[PDB]
Amino acid sequence: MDEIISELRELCLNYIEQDERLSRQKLNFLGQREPRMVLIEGLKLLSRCIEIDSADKSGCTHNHDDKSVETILVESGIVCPGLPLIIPDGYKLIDNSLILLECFVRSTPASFEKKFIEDTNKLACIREDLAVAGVTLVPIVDGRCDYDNSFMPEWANFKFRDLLFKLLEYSNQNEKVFEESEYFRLCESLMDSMKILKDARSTHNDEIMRMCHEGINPNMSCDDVVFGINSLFSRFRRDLESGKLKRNFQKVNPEGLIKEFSELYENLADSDDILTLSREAVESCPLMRFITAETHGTEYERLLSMLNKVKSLKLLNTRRRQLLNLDVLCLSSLIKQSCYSSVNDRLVSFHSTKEEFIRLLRNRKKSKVRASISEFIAKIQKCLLVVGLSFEHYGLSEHLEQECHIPFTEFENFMKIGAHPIMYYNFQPSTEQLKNIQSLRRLSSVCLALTNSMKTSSVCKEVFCQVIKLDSEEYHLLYQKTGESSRCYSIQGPDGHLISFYADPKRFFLPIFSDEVLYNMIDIMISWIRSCPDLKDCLTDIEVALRTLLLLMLTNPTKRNQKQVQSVRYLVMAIVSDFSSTSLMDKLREDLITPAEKVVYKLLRFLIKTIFGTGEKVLLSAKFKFMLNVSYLCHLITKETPDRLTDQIKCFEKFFEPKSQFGFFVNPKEAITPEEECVFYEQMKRFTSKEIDCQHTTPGVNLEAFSLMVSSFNNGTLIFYEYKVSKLVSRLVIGSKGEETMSAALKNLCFYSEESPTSYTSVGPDSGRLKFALSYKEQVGGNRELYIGDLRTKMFTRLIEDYFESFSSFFSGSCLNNDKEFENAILSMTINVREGFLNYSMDHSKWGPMMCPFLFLMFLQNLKLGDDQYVRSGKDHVSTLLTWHMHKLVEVPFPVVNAMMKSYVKSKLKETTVTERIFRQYFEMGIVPSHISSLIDMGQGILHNASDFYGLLSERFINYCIGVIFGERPEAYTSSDDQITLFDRRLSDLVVSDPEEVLVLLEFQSHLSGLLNKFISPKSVAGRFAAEFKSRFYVWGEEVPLLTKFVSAALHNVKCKEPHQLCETIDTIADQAIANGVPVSLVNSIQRRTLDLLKYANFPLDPFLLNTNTDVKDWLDGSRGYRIQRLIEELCPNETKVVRKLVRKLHHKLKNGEFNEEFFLDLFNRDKKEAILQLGDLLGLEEDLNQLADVNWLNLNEMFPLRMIPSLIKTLQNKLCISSGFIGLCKTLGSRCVRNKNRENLYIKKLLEDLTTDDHVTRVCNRDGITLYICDKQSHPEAHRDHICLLRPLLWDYICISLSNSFELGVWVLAEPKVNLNQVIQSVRRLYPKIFEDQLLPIKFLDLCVLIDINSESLSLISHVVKWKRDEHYTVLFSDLANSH
Amino acid sequence: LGPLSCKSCWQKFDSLVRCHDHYLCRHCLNLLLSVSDRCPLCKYPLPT
Ligand SMILES: [Mn+2]
Ligand SMILES: [Zn+2]
Ligand SMILES: [Zn+2]
Repeated sequence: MDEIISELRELCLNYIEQDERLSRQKLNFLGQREPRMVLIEGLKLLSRCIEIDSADKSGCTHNHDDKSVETILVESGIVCPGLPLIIPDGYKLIDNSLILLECFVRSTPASFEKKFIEDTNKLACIREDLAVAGVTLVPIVDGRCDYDNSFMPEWANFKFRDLLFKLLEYSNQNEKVFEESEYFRLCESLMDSMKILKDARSTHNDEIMRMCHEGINPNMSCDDVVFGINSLFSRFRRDLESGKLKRNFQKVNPEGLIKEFSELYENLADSDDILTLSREAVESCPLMRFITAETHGTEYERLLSMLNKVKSLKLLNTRRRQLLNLDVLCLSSLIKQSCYSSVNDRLVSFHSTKEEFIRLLRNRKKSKVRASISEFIAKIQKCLLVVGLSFEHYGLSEHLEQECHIPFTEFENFMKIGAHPIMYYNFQPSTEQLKNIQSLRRLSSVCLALTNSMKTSSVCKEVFCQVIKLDSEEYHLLYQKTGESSRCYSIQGPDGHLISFYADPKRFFLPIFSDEVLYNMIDIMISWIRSCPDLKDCLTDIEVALRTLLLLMLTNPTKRNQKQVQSVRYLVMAIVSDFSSTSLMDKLREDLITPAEKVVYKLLRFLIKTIFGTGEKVLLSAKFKFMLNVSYLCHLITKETPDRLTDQIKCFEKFFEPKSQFGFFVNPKEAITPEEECVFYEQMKRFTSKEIDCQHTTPGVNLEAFSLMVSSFNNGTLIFYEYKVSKLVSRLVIGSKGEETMSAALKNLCFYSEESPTSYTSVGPDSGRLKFALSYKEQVGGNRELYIGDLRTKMFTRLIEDYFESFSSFFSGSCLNNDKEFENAILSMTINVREGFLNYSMDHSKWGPMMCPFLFLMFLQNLKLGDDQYVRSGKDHVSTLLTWHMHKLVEVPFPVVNAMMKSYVKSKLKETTVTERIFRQYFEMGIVPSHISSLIDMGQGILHNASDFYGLLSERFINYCIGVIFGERPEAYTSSDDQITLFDRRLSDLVVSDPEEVLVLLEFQSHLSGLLNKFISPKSVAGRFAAEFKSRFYVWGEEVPLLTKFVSAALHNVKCKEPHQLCETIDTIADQAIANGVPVSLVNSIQRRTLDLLKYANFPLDPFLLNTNTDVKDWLDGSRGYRIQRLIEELCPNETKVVRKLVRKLHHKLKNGEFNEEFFLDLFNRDKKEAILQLGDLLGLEEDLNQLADVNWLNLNEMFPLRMIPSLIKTLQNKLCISSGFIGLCKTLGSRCVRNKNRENLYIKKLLEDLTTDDHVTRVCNRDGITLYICDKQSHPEAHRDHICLLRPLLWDYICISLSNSFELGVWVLAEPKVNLNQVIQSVRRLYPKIFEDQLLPIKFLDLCVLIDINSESLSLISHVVKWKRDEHYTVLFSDLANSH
Repeated sequence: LGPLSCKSCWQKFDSLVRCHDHYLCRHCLNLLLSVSDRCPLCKYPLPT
């Protein structure tokens, strides 16, 4: 009883630190006896201990007296009336800032994250008030996963907490009982199916658990199911000749399909037939392709770099004028003693001024101040001020060059300088294909529309003239708006030539260097189709058409041009196929505007008539390959979502359409009101009442076939001015959308965690009701839905999505994440296709909104799995997390509701209203929607494993219905959205013997699926010759390569990172490509493009940047190590020749009985470069200092990484827009990025000029500058500034690699031309970095390889196989395996 | 051989002639042999 109290009394003053702030509470605690008082005092003490400890540790003075924020501001004498009332744990007041500290200790990760976000928002709310008050906030939180502190040792706090724990149960025995606040105290702060919660389930989990058993008969016999099936068919087939529809499934006549395609859009696209007409119309469609095919024909240009470099520091309209006199002056001492666009003296900012607004800004800015003497007061003072940004941050040599031009000015000369040069169609030659120069002009009219987001604010002749370089002669741009939005551009040449158009820069990155890769892609393709029947003059016609198509797609990129050319895969796979949905041609028709988007259609139809025309089925494999690749040609457009709001409205619409036709119940409450119960009554009643002739697309499952499925599984037979007003009147949402989204008050931040699971009803776990929120993902064709919820709900969902995963791991048909199953699926599909049996490559439609958690609940609470205490419970946790999901609450996104309210008020104050807008009208006549909750949800990707489980079993049942009726069991597969069905021989001889019966089979397999929730899409086929399981097509035998799928992916994703990693992503994606049939000569050109990008950023090309640009198909059997070693074995051709027999000797005498630790001593990393010399002397023969000292490459991250602790350590630590990334990588990598031995910052220019010019250093290039061909022993006035310390020898970095490459991939890597846990352990085998690599956790030669990997911090060779997944099966050409080294 | 149709008509159940690795018709063979010498499919010289 009181013994624990006495123990606490003797512990507090005798084992805890005695501080003044602690003493006040300690006396009160030890002086009280009543158990409730003892507990509250002890809790307060334990709270204040952590409070003061964390406050002192952060340096923030603790708020002992509970002073408010306004109190904190006023105690220093500052009056700030009006601020939210908060009590930070610690506070630091300085002259012009404020620091507020919040601390809290949580055990469960979920509540910890919730408290973290809550406190961050609470601190950030008053940011603007602090800013306008003249101060600023320093954000800081203290989230500690323990109660350790200065004032108490570990054992003291442990025993103290345990004593309060025991006293808490002792009090709980007495009348001190607390309902669930006791639970928060005791069980919180002291996964895998927490059953510790109570059970408040009553009179609602009886309706829900009753509808799942009313009507179903889940135990029918093994021959009362056959007699059930044979009375479900033949009650369909007898109602097919007059009743419902002819199966949606019709045979294919290829000519019929082609004519039906040709007759599409019988409005305006009307059969423009001849080629020459089509090309003549193409070469005039947009305004751009009307230039791209047109057949036309440094003292300055560096003063600008200086005048521009000192501009980012300041920006003012009173400036930028005398910043332009400095430039107009220079354009009077270079033509007078002798570009310029006619009114322009190109100013600093890519700006373009007029030579008459200058030379008139002065003479008022000057007359305001002896006019001739009035100059050289600002034309010299300005020079001195600009040179004031001198060697400050290394003001380079450009300072004395201008001291000659600028003072060379006068007023007898400045009264006519702009008065001297006072001079203020090309048609579409259409012969120009098979000509590089017509794409080699897009590749430079984009690089001058792309550089163009890289302008700045800069607040007629105000037009941001970029420059279009090209061979010699150059033409401009002219526009008026910067940033990344749209603007109306121009072009200028020597004549005017206003070729206006309207584009967006972000869409135009693909052709930025790529003139020899596109023109070779579209030249490989036409080497597939040297098909006989075409040898007549159609090959040139096809080539011109295909070229004029790629030009149109690149020049006029837009969403319609993507969806269109994407759809041409289904049509071709139907022309080669053998059955096809009747409603196909409504799945190809878009709406077309913008005559480019029509000529694309005309080209497509012409191409299809030409290839798939007469004489067909003589080479059909090659034409199929050609055309599927032309279908994938749609990746050349970027996937970057045209608009934001007009692509959020669309995703909400695609969510909310089916709910319109089923039921929705806007904005439920936290406690399910009777109306919600009534609406769920009605929906669960409609869901399970779908008669045997259904409306064929509506959600429902029929309780007469469903009974058969479940009862056949339980039984053992199936196993093994206007703007402002019109916006303020639409600012009424504030008047409508509320729809809202004693306890130890102080100690809430303390030990006691406020929110946590307790008694859980059937609706929600008592913390909330599984809230969510939706946003769109980004894809090529259409934007997929995405559901994202807070972390606690993301933790509950994992239990269901894991239980079902393991449960379906027992059954062997699904392939979603069972990767090993995919290989078997591929093997079986290939064996099938090789022979000619049908493949009903189906693809289900509306798999998101037509599946409901109610359905999995029905399917689970009816199965009869095994014994109790492990199965009888457990499933009573999935079957009560699913009930939670059934009542989820997605949230109508704020932009969408704002837009709908705006539209409503506009229309009402002042039709074509879509369905999901009339509902907004109904409700905004009353209350605005904010949350939608309905049965048919299956958040797309949330339960993407439960859905796979259900799909797998349903497909295992329907392929039994078909087996018992027709006589054959066809196997199947699944991914949770796609499928396949490989009918066997007996049902494939029938398609040639009788098609009218296999038509019924495909009519019925799509009718049962209707009687369940599975609706087959019109895009399915059944072909005796292709396949498409998860986008891996097949022809008879081999597989369609999809070249254009991988080229379009390598060319994108040049992400803003350190270039030594940007050039690692690409060296992965290139092996990804060569896995399939992208020929090697194209991969080289992709790599050359990437290097040209970097070289345009002005980044020195050190020999480890990007792989060899001379490759054998040797991307087999080589890691990233072999590419780089084969590079450095060609960059220094004959030095490498000894350092590759020294390594042979080293490997000879390291593996059996020598080295293994003393190699590390000779690795000598402790000191400087004579290790190569001593190691050559150790076991070899003459090796001069020439190999060692001479070859040396400049290395930017030699001492510290370059800004924006080894590598493999960071990677293991990592196991616990795209055209606005480049426009930034070209900005950081030019400024102060490299770092010195003292945390200093330099430029790459000041450092890359001295290493070649201002020393006895020889630096000539071989396409990549291997600077300082000597650095003789680095015997030198070393460490000049950095350019000598910062460059490491080459022929050593070759040794460590050409050894690491020799245990990892073989011994041949020297002759004359596994996983995370392991790596952590053999990093542990030297324990110095473990102090940093351990606390973040909450074989034969591997030691050598990991050791050589740690030092070489640029390069992979172990940390590769544990960072990027390689591939297993390669298909490679046979004209690349003959040219091998 | 393996399957039973022109590896290139993708049709024509059975009347074809044997290549080195696939089947080809009377036809099929004419319209290829009139353009080139190799079997553009099996990378071998066509039959005669
Ligand atoms: Mn599919
Ligand atoms: Zn044939
Ligand atoms: Zn052949």
